Formats: sequence, C-alpha cells, structure tokens
Amino acid sequence: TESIVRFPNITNLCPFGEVFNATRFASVYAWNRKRISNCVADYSVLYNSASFSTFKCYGVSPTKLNDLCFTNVYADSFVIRGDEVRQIAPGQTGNIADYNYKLPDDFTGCVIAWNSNNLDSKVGGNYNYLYRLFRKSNLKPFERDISTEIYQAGSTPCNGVKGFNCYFPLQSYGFQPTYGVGYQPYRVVVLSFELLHAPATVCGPKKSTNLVKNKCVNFNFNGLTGTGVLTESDAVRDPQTLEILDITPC
Amino acid sequence: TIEEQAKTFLDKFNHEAEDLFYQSSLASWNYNTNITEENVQNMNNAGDKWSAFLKEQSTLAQMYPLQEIQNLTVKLQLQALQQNGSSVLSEDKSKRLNTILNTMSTIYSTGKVCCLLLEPGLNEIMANSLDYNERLWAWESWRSEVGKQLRPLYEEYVVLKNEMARANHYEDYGDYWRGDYEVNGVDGYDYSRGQLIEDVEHTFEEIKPLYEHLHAYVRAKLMNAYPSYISPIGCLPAHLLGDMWGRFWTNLYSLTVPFGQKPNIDVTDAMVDQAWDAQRIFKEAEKFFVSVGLPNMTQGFWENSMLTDPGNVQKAVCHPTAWDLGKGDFRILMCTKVTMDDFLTAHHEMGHIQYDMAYAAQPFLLRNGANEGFHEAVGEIMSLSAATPKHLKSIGLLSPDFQEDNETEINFLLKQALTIVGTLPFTYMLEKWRWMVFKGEIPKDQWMKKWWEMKREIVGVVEPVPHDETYCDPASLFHVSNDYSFIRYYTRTLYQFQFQEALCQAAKHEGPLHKCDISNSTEAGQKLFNMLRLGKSEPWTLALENVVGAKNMNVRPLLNYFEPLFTWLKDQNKNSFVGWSTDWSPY
Ligand SMILES: *[C@@H]1O[C@H](CO)[C@@H](O)[C@H](O)[C@H]1NC(C)=O
Ligand SMILES: *[C@@H]1O[C@H](CO)[C@@H](O)[C@H](O)[C@H]1NC(C)=O
Ligand SMILES: *[C@@H]1O[C@H](CO)[C@@H](O)[C@H](O)[C@H]1NC(C)=O
Ligand SMILES: *[C@@H]1O[C@H](CO)[C@@H](O)[C@H](O)[C@H]1NC(C)=O
Ligand SMILES: *[C@@H]1O[C@H](CO)[C@@H](O)[C@H](O)[C@H]1NC(C)=O
Ligand SMILES: *[C@@H]1O[C@H](CO)[C@@H](O)[C@H](O)[C@H]1NC(C)=O
Ligand SMILES: *[C@@H]1O[C@H](CO)[C@@H](O)[C@H](O)[C@H]1NC(C)=O
Ligand SMILES: [Zn+2]
Repeated sequence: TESIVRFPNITNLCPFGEVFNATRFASVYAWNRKRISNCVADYSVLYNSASFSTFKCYGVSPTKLNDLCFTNVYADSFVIRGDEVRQIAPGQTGNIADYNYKLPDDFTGCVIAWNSNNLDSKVGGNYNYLYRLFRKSNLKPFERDISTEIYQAGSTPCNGVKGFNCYFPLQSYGFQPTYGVGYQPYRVVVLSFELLHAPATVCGPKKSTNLVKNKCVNFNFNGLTGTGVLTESDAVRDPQTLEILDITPC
Repeated sequence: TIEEQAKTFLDKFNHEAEDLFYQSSLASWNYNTNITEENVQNMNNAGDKWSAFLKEQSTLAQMYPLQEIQNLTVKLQLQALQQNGSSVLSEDKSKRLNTILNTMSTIYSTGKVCCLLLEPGLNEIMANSLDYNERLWAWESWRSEVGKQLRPLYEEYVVLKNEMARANHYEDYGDYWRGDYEVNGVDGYDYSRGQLIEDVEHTFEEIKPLYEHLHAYVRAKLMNAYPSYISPIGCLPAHLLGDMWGRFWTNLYSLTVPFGQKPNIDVTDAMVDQAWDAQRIFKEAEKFFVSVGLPNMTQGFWENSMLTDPGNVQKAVCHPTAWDLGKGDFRILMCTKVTMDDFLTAHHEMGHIQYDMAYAAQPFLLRNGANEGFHEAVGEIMSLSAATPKHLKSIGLLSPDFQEDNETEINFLLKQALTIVGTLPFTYMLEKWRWMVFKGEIPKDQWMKKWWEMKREIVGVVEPVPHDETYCDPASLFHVSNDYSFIRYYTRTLYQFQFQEALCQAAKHEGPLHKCDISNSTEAGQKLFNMLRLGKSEPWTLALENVVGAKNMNVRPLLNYFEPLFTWLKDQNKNSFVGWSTDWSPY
C-alpha cells in the first residue's frame, strides 16, 4: 500500500575528514584507534574519491552501507609498505599480520589504502616509522603491544642489554623518493562497524516520514524491513518516539 | 635449536645489509653521474661503513656451527657469509700485499714509451698503421718495460697468495679460484673441483679443426699482406695479430675480407635519416622484451636513469653499466648516440636489467647469477637475436626487400668467428699457464720458456725476438696484474650458444641456427624466465637443466653455428697447407 522510512534525527557530519586527512599517521606497530558514534555517515565521496589505490569492503557490500545502521564505528590508521598492504585482510600471514595487526575472520568492515610517497618519504631516509620484527608469540586479533624489551633467541639471558643472541625488536622503515612501488609508503585506514543490542547511533543519510497506524503498509525501521499492520502498544521500538509498536500480518 | 638461531640472524642481517648496500650504491651512483669534489669523501665513507659492517657480520657468523645447519639454503647463506679472505694473514703481511697490489695497478696505469701512453695512441697505432718495424718496436718496448718492472712484485704476489689460500684449507690459490664452480648436497648434480680442469681441455679438443682452418686462412691472408715475411709452414708473429695481446683478432677483418664486392649490413644512416631521439631505442628494446613475454620496465627507470650525456659543462663516465641499487631501484648509465653499436649495447644492458628484475624476490645473499658466467650469456643472446636480418626487417629502418645473398652470410659469419672463435685458445692457454704456475709444478727458472712454448703449441704464435728469464709477458695483461679470474670468458662463450640453440629449438624455428629469432615466441620467453627467476638458490647444474636439458657445458651448438663458414673454409683451404711448425722463428 505505502512505504514509510524512519531513522533517528541526526544532523552531525561524521568526522572522516579528520582521520583521513590527518597531519601525521601513527606507526604500524603502535596504531591509534578512533571511535565514531552519533553522526550521519556519507560513504559516497569516500568510495568515489577517485584517489584510493585499494578500497575493499568485507562482510557487507560497499554501496548498500549508505542506508544501514550500526552501534558505532572504529577507525584505525597507520603507514606500511606497498607490498605489505596485501597482509591487511582476514586470513593472511607474514611479518605484519603476525606481530603487528591481525584482523579476525568475522570481519565486517572496509580497508582503504592509498599511496603517500609525497609526504612520508624524504631524501636521506625517513626513519620515524618502525615495525616490529621479533616477538615471542603471534598477536591475538585487535591487540597492541608497546614493550621494547630485548628479544632473546639464545639460552643465556642477556639481562636487558644488546648482547649475543639478543636483538632489539623494533626495526626502522626507510623511505626515499626514488624507491620502487613495492617499497614506497602507503597509508592504510581500517573501518570496523560494530553493533550490539543497544540502539543504533550511526545511520543515514536518508529522509524520514510520519508514522501510520493500521492500513497495512511496508516499512523499514532502523534498517530492518517488514510488512504488516502497526498497532499501538515481531515488534520494533520507534527510534524517535520511544513507543512499542506491534506488527500484525494482514 | 641452532637452526632457528641462524634463521633469526639471517633475518636481521638481510635488513641491515639491504639498508647499508642501498646507501653505498646511491652514493656511488651520485659520484659516477657527478664526478665533482665532496663526492669522493662520501663514497669512501659509505664504502668503509659497508666493509666494516661486512667484516663484523662475518665475525659474528663465525660462531655458529656450519655442519649443523641442514636447510640447504640457510646453509648456503651461512657458508657464503663465512669467508675470512685476507683476515687470516697478519696485519703487516696484509698491508704489504695491499701495497703490492696498489703499486702494480699504479705501474700499469702509468706507462710511457719513449709522451706515448697505452690509451689511446698505442692501440690506435697498432690498429691501422700496418708497418712491420714500428709495430715491432712498440710491442717490444712495451714488453721490455712492463714485464721488466713487475717481475719480483709478481713473484711475491704469487707466494703470498698461495700461502694465504693454503691457510683457508684450500690446495692453492688456483684451487681457491676454481672453487666458484662448486655445488654440494644435491645428488645427481654434484660438481667436483677437479672436473673443471677437465671439460675445458676436453671441450677444446672438440673445437680444434675449426680453429685450425681459421688460423690457416688468416695465415694465407697475412701472406698476401706481407709477401716475404712469413713462412708458409711457420707460425704467426705476435705483433701481426692486430692487437696488443692477441686476445681478439677483430682488427684483422680488413685484411681477411672474404668478399670485398658485397659490403656489410649497416643501417646507421637509416636511424640518422628518421631522427631517432636516442630515447626510442630503449622503447624499441623494451617492446622487444615485452614481445618475448618478459615484464615491462619500472616507471622509475625512465626518470631516475640517465641516457644522454649531461653536457659539456659537466663530465660523467660514459662506460655503459646497468645498476641495481636494491629496494626496487633499477637504473642504466650509458651515453647513447646514433649507431648500431649503441643499439646492441642498449639491448645487452636491458638484458642485464631484465635478469636483475627476475630474482629480486630472493634473499640478499642469493641475488646473483648461478655461476660467474650466466650473467653475460643472457646479455649477449639478446644482441645475437636483435642483430639478425629478420628483426631488423621487422622495424622500418631496414629496407623491406634487401638481397640476402650468401656472400653476406659468409662475411657476417667470418667476422663473428674472428672475435668469438679466435679468443678461446688464448684464454685457455693463459688460464692453464696461470693455474700451473700457482700450483707450483712450474718452477721459477722455467717461466718464460714454458709460456712461449705453450704459445707455440696451442695458440700457434711465435715471439719476434727471444726473451730471457727477466722478462714477464703475462703480467702485461690487465686482468693478470689486477688479480682477476679469466676463465669466465671461455665458459660464457659456450653457455651463450647453448642457450641460443635451446631457445631457438623451443621456438620451433626451422632453418639455419645463425638466422634464428626469439621475438614473438612467448614459449621461449617463458622458458628463459623460468631460469632467470631462479637466482643463486639452486645449483648451476640444475639451473642449466631448465634451459638446455643438459647438466654440463658442450661445444656442439658452437660448431653448428659456424657450419656454412666451416664448409666454406674446408673448400677454400683444401689446397693450402694445414698445420703449424714451432721450429721456425722470425729471428
Ligand atoms: C581531505 O582533503 C582534501 C583536499 O583538501 C579534500 O578534498 C577532502 O574533502 C578532505 N576530506 C576527505 C575525507 O578526503
Ligand atoms: C530529534 O528527535 C528527538 C526524539 O527524542 C526529539 O526530542 C527532538 O526534538 C528532535 N529534534 C528536532 C526535531 O530538531
Ligand atoms: C653536482 O654536485 C655539485 C656539488 O655541490 C652540485 O652543485 C651540482 O648541482 C651537482 N650536479 C647536479 C646536476 O645536480
Ligand atoms: C628453509 O626450509 C623451508 C622448509 O622446507 C623452506 O621453505 C625454505 O625455503 C628454506 N630456506 C629458508 C631461507 O627459509
Ligand atoms: C676463519 O678463521 C677461523 C679462525 O679460527 C676459523 O675458525 C674458521 O673456520 C675460518 N673460516 C674459513 C671459511 O676459513
Ligand atoms: C652463392 O650461391 C651461388 C649460386 O649457387 C654460387 O655460385 C656462389 O658460389 C655462392 N657463394 C658463396 C660465397 O657460397
Ligand atoms: C610481432 O608481432 C607484432 C604484433 O603486435 C608485430 O608488430 C611485429 O612485427 C612482430 N614481430 C616480428 C619479428 O614479425
Ligand atoms: Zn655487459
């Protein structure tokens, strides 16, 4: 008969411009996580920015995410090699995915990697960016380690000095303008959409209409679709009125 | 476990060495492109840092047991890293040896005959003057200066190197050099040290008739040049070969012209008329390598590397080289002008580059050819393929019709034989003499006599005037006085033709092998790339197996290459005498 759309009323632009256009990105071994909630999210210009070397969305289609809701969003960002961007994906191994950043199998986000050879690289070497080479055990998904204790390979304890069979774990990236494609810096941003039983906060951008009673009509509440007769009181909670409404199959 | 200890150590080394080597190579490139002041100290500092780092890493790696490691690749890397070299000897002996090498190099660099230096006047004088007396005088003066000045230095160098090599569990310094062609641990592919002393004389006995006929034909042509100067049975003189040491006979092409009516193929004017901007040559070479099926060039290759000379204000080295600086940086340093020689050199350098791009995935210690010969054969076969009339007709510079008369084939094959087959006896004789001298079987008192009798026997060249024991002829050569191995050229000359025949047969090309082409044959490109990518992680026997299907070097494709020339020489020499006599002497 008719279709009604109802999303929570939010007029706050989502701060993707601050994370994507940050002045300095954190090193891969010690990355920074940004929390995003209570915003209207526009994933159009993000996808069609026409300057991203890789935009791969896992779990959900990259285009439908323009009209779905989640509880909140986590955005991670760092800098790696051009040839290691492949290891930022579920079910991959290596020296990055083992010791720095391992995504879990049930990933429900997107990965966006773009070249940054103009900013990070400089003549003589930019030794600011470091990556972890040795570690006793592989990282658990979404884990950060910052300790710089001397990794021990031999039997004799080196007592925290750089002795024989003991190594400094962190090794420095080197960047120059004349490197190859497989060695130039690449800035990587990982978006994870996490949802719980709590009401949704990030939605949009979509219009809304007035609620109706009776008059069996198609509807989508907070991104979930249904067909039936809405009766005042299987059932959904209004995202702008906080009233329980019952659904009856006509 | 020691296995994991070695793996971790190599994991750290790889990164440290990659960084330091990139720094050193970048400094060296910036010097070679810009030879100004303040660029020398930087090169020296980078090289000193790299050498000290290598020595310290060698000392650290010396602790780990070698026989315990068994992964056959970690073991290879550790064995390559464990090379004491000159560190075994005392500091004073090492300093004296370095002084001897430096003063020999300085004496070779600074030589005057009177004024007259070696480059470039003396070589040009010997090339075209074609006068008996003055050429003899120049040759004798150069010998009586250089050999006289480097006798005791060479003896001390011999004894010091021999004892130093004996200190490293090797038999002699010659054995230390021969140890390059060593593989162990792989059954069915092992190659012993002493097997290289064979497979050289044995293979040379196979190529004797062709060299004999060529020598007789050249002798007859020299008889035409100098009527009453050469005996019909006597050997050639040393100063009539057209070169200082007789290593190449190419300068004798003008005298030994098979047919002067038909000129050689020259398309320099074709490139001049169409105004090739010296950049389209590299585009054409890249297109050739793409048509074969090999990867396209890196984007940074076209911008970082230099092809035109920087100008008159700034002077730079024009010696053609292909640099692989690591970290994905490949460059080519070559001053290019319009000439066929520049075209073939561009093809050779891009062959080097396409070899370098293939094994970039290997670890740092294994980024080299399987042996010391595989790196030049791959470069030379590209020039061999691009010199054929087929590919020259493929591009528009050559006329679509031409004549392809057999005289052209005979002339081309004769000219190519004067350079390729005229250098094997000399290289073999020089290396054999040096091996026997280092081994000690030849005493001090019989150096020059043995050298000249071997020259009479194998190469068939007789000195103009006798020399006493105080002379030293071998030390005049560049490689001898600068401590370089000279067996690489002999093996490369055979691997080149082995690879060419294998690629042509895999490309189902019908007809003579000397007019074969590899372009537009993706199967041949794939077969060659399957061996190029290997690097030094496999024994050179198995790497050779991936191309030709044989586990050892062979001279048969080389003989088949010159088959029309061999038949023509047989027919032309059926009348003249065949052989040489050592009894006759010019004096
Ligand atoms: C980042 O900066 C560019 C250039 O100023 C701008 O076009 C873009 O809208 C900014 N934000 C994002 C998310 O790219
Ligand atoms: C947004 O929705 C809430 C629902 O609780 C309402 O109270 C508020 O007035 C709305 N804001 C508007 C209409 O600007
Ligand atoms: C070569 O080095 C000198 C030393 O300062 C420098 O002035 C010059 O610009 C360099 N050449 C080029 C082409 O940059
Ligand atoms: C070590 O052994 C493994 C297992 O066979 C092999 O894959 C690897 O190539 C060997 N070499 C190195 C350097 O890891
Ligand atoms: C280098 O010299 C040390 C000194 O003891 C020795 O242990 C080691 O085996 C030598 N290595 C080689 C490759 O000669
Ligand atoms: C070329 O072929 C012609 C015709 O058979 C022959 O007369 C001539 O001798 C040949 N020339 C050479 C150099 O073989
Ligand atoms: C190889 O094929 C190309 C077609 O792209 C052609 O232009 C070229 O002339 C061919 N090469 C030869 C040697 O015929
Ligand atoms: Zn070369």
